[PDB]
Amino acid sequence: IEDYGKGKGRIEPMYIPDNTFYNADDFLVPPHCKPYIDKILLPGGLVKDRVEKLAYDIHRTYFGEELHIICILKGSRGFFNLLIDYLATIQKYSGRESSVPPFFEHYVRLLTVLSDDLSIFRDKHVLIVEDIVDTGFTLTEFGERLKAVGPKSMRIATLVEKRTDRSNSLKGDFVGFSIEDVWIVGCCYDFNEMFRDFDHVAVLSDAARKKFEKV
Amino acid sequence: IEDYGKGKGRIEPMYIPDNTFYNADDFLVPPHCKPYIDKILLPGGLVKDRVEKLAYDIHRTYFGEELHIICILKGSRGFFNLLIDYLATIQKYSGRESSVPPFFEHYVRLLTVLSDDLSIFRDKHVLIVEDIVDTGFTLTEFGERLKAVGPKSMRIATLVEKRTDRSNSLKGDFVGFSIEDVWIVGCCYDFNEMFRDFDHVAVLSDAARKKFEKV
Amino acid sequence: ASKPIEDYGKGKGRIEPMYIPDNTFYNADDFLVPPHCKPYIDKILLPGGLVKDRVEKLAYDIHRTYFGEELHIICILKGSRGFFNLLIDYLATIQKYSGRESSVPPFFEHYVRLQNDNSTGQLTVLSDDLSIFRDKHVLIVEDIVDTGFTLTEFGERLKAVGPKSMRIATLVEKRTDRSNSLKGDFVGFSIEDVWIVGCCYDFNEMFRDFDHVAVLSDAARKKFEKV
Amino acid sequence: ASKPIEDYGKGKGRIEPMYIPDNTFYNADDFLVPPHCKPYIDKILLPGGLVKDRVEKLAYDIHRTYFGEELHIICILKGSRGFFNLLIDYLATIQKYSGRESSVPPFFEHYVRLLTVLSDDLSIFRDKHVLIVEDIVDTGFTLTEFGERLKAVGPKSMRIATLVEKRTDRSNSLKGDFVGFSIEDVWIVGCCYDFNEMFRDFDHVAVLSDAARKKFEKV
Ligand SMILES: [Mg+2]
Ligand SMILES: [Mg+2]
Ligand SMILES: [Mg+2]
Ligand SMILES: [Mg+2]
Repeated sequence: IEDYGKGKGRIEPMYIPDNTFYNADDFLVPPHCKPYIDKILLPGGLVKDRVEKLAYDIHRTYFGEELHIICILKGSRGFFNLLIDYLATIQKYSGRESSVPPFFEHYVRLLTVLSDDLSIFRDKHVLIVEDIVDTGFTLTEFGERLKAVGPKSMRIATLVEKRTDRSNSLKGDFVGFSIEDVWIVGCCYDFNEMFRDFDHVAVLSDAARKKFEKV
Repeated sequence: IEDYGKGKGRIEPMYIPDNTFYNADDFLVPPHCKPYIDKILLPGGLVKDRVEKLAYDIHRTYFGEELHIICILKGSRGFFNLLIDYLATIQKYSGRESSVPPFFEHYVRLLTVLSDDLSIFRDKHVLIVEDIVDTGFTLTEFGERLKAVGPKSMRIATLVEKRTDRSNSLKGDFVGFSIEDVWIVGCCYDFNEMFRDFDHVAVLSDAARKKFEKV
Repeated sequence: ASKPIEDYGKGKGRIEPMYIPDNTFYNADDFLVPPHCKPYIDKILLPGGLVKDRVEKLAYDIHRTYFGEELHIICILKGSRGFFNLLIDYLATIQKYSGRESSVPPFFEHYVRLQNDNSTGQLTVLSDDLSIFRDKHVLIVEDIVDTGFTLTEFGERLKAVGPKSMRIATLVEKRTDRSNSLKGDFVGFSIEDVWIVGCCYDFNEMFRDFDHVAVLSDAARKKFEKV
Repeated sequence: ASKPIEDYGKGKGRIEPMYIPDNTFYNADDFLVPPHCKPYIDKILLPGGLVKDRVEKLAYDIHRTYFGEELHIICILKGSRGFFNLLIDYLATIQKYSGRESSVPPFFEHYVRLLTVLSDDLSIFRDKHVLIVEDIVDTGFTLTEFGERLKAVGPKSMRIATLVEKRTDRSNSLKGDFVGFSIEDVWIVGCCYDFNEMFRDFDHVAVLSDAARKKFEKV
């Protein structure tokens, strides 16, 4: 447990090079975000393929063992959801017997994290999932409380990871992608509560930003 | 608006005749649910079929106006999740333009509802979502809390509604199926956080029952 | 001489399919039906999601029986399309998640082709050099077996090449008058003798793209027969 | 007869495909590769996902330009299966959710075998809107020869859809009307592209490696 937020021996996320993108012209963008998204960074399909592997990583990892996954509610809604879909199916086609469910959901809200009694995790596998840890002070503060109950393990799954130079530098043990620190909307990422329903993790327009700033 | 929980406009739910099931055995049931299930009320594929249908109906009812769907947390993941998927997709292939997102998502846990600072829905169109609605000591209570902010619309969308001998029991506006008063697990349907990940909705067993505690 | 391929279209040792009781039907108004079919579809036999859930299981069975060895599946063109498609998708996916070792792919696809009011039931299955099925496990996928003529005929034709085992998978079997008929090895539903359409079932090239297996209505028969 | 029928193979007034710069690949590693393909796939060109996403946009495109008018889609055997099938799936759906009624199915499928195309009577097509489907137009023969045949029956139009399009030197060829990607001249396999009937079932479009090549025929 001392290793947390460090990614001790993770498999490195897929590297997405600086200034690399796709034209939205090339996809079916829904009319409403239509005029706001100029560049796609992660296509919805790429995300799903990558996430499929992630699940597999995780499945082979806690196989034959109770896994307690936690959704930091709001933003983790897409990934976590993809994730649970894949584990479920994976274990179903597995053919390796296991008399336990692929995982156990749990929900929490936020900035500090807000949860019920954590006594439930004493001596258990704890997988906390997020869309991204842009700070991890909140992850560190919650991780603290998590420690006290003596859970069996505690890891972090994160969709994205920004190579920045401004933070508290916490890292997941299961990362989908490693990206240019740029602004991203879509795929549950949002501006001002906007773009969550777009399928592609897009780069935020100077235009999206205006309209979605004020008038 | 005075019609909440009343089911006034409502198109009638897919009606499932009494004592009608399918054997689990001719389905692919993940090893950790094998000893447990025997009869299947609803194949997840039948339920994705119905829900696609409700999505449409809903899409048809709020086209071009903002929609705020509140997900009563924990028990409504399945349904809620399957719903925005469609909602959004339908919006995309409609080619009939709208400057508005398919929906705005919101989460409320908690047998009272553990709120949020719901003033925001001051004239919005709100659809509350539930997996099933057996009673009303909450659905009716939160409905009143809402009512006070003069939201522009109030409707409930429920996956299931058991045919019952009760009264003043809420009715949905967008209802999935009408099933008899039976004990069902799976497809998010619970039993001590049990059978959630199972695809379909199963009638449970004394068996499934027995095993599930500390005895 | 090649070894003789034992039972074939017997149905020897198979697992019986989902049994669908007579007069069991869902109502079209309860699902989303597209406009081109709307006016003609009232009763639904098998809701397309139901048949996915069902073929998921068939594929599981198919996997367990040929896993680890080459499996060559033949798609009888036009009809067997949807069913076949659903099947290789599951097939390869299961293969992919099994985390259970194999140096051979899920399958190798193959395609072939082929009475009514005045003619003859001599739909003769046509294909290339069959010689490629020698010592191979072959699986013939049909959307339904209705005369067994064409499959008995092809059957003979394939037995001459000495394939290693030769089975048949069909989406539905109709409960109807007969004996002296081919029975599939892997089959999804047992249904009563009613005229179906949709989900790749057709009425004079119609309905294939409808997503559920429905019953043919008098209006469909009318609107779409020979004028 | 506006927006002709003599432009076939020209790809005139098309919408240029998605452009995939040279030397752009993903690591196989970052994907879940099936055991049987594991040692042969080192690099990925087009992740099966990116493919569905492109095809979704092709499906819409094809929809808009044929709405309410019968479309006949000819799939070219073995090779164009995956792509063909992603197409008609999206087509069916997009029409199901359109709210713009057509009184006609979203398509009529037909299949052809193979290099000459192996058709049956093409009479079925007189007056028809015909869309032809390929994983790729390798060279011009097959199509041109076939287009000649088709044109003999006078379709209402004949267009080509192709998934991939290669940047090549030999250009005196067919250009597609609806094409997925523009790629580098590299040897690919997966997502219905095979190497001697190998890797059709793989999910992604991979580059043909030497091991797999060295291993799948001439030893
Ligand atoms: Mg977060
Ligand atoms: Mg609930
Ligand atoms: Mg047939
Ligand atoms: Mg081809």
